[PDB]
Amino acid sequence: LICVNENGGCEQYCSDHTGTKRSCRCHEGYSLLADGVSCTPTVEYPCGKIPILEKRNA
Amino acid sequence: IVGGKVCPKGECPWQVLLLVNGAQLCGGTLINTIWVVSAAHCFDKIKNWRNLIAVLGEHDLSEHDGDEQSRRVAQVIIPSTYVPGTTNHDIALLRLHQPVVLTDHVVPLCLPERTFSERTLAFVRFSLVSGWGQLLDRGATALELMVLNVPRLMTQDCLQQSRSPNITEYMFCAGYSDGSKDSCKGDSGGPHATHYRGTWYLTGIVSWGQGCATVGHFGVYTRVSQYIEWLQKLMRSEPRPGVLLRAPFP
Ligand SMILES: Oc1c(-c2cc3cnccc3[nH]2)cnn1-c1ccccc1
Ligand SMILES: [Ca+2]
Ligand SMILES: [Cl-]
Ligand SMILES: [Cl-]
Repeated sequence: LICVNENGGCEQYCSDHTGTKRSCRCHEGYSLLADGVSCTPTVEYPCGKIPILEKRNA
Repeated sequence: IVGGKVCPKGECPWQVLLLVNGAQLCGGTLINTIWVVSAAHCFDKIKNWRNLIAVLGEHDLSEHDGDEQSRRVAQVIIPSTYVPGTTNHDIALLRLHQPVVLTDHVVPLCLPERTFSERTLAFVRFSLVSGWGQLLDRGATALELMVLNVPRLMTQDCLQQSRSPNITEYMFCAGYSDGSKDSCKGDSGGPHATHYRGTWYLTGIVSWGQGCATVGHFGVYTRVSQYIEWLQKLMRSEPRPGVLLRAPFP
């Protein structure tokens, strides 16, 4: 997998590494899941999420 | 904002209102608890830097509902490459005197990594632009926060479809050429926000140019991706005396 294509399968940020290697990363206030691609909030008010809407569907 | 709709209260929680002596100046975008991104040109005419206020959690300007948070602006940082009264490098980073408190009504927009922004976000067609700007060319400003979905154009296409300052690598075009829908005076500095896989990111800043919702023309936005590294470095730096700071770019 490569970052330029389909975001390397990452939900958020992506880094290419030496080889057929890729690492996904997450913004502050998020953590990476064991799938190695998904990001989950770690705080109450993570960036780029709309509380009244997140609640609306919770 | 021309041809938009009211942003339901709390659905644009990163939106900032900038005031000078209590008067509407510009918009901005909250990117963390003490940092706001706006447009350089907003500060072209500022005489007394100490009269600058940022308001978070604002919605309806006619009332006070208790969700609003006002802060003094401690620093206004502008790139060295910005020339007053022009369009290129139209970006400013503002340091608040005290952090805002995150709430259901006050939340930062994510400042993306450059690579992500360039490789992925830049290809998301539609994005949201917001503000309390003019509702019409030569019209009154909005009392309630407005929002508009605009499509992004490749610069080549922008130029082709247009019928003026250049469109540089530090800009992009978005909107409509039919004079129905645009950002407008009073909106400058505000966010152009892009959704990807359940999260919103800062991709542009409402800049300026020739008329608002002028037939044959598109809106011009500062291309935030060009500035990520510049912004990040500044956010890691200590404040300096005196509000205005010109910082080398790149
Ligand atoms: O921001 C503006 C505009 C403006 C026009 C326009 C068109 N389309 C989109 C955005 C736009 N902004 C005009 N004057 N100022 C201004 C100048 C000095 C300080 C604060 C504001
Ligand atoms: Ca209010
Ligand atoms: Cl420093
Ligand atoms: Cl000063």
